[PDB]
Amino acid sequence: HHHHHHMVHITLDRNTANSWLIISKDRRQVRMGDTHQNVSDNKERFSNYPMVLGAQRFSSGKMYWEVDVTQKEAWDLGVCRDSVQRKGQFSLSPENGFWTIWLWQDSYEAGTSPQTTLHIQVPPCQIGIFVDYEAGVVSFYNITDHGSLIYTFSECVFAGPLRPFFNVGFNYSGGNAAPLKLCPL
Ligand SMILES: Cc1ccc(NC(=O)c2cccc(F)c2)cc1O
Repeated sequence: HHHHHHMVHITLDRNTANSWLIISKDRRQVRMGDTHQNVSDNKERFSNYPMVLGAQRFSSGKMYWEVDVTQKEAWDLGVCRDSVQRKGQFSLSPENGFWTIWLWQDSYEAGTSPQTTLHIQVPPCQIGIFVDYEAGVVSFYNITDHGSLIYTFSECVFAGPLRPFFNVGFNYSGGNAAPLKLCPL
């Protein structure tokens, strides 16, 4: 792909983070803590899952960023509406305002309803995410495999401003402690 020139500098929004997440000083890395991180509760924080939003809001244009997922067993990545539900149980689906892929139990899937199997021969260490607001497109790329396409959501109905979306996953296994990192341009 040739989307690299739409690169945007994404930072994480502490106020949206689940209370167990640890966001780095530069707001470019996040990992699951082993305990509550001593923050107050608020209506923005994801309560049920280890999720956080980027600070940036997009309502037009073309945007590209990359995320490092090295040595994680489980994660969700993509974009979501600014107005997604924060509290309680929900599924990641376009009907609920999410355009995401994930890793879980050694398989990769797109967050359609129901979920779609992905075909990845080279497990990615970094994921590229491209959003074309006007076209209604969200695409995912395997940076480890020379930028190969993973999945395209098309005919997207964003229905509001979009925010970068992240889930570091639980760490019940002791094998999923590694961070998500926003990679440099
Ligand atoms: C299911 C659910 C609903 C609501 C809340 N949190 C609050 O309403 C809240 C707002 C301001 C200060 C505060 F401490 C809490 C957490 C939840 O998990």
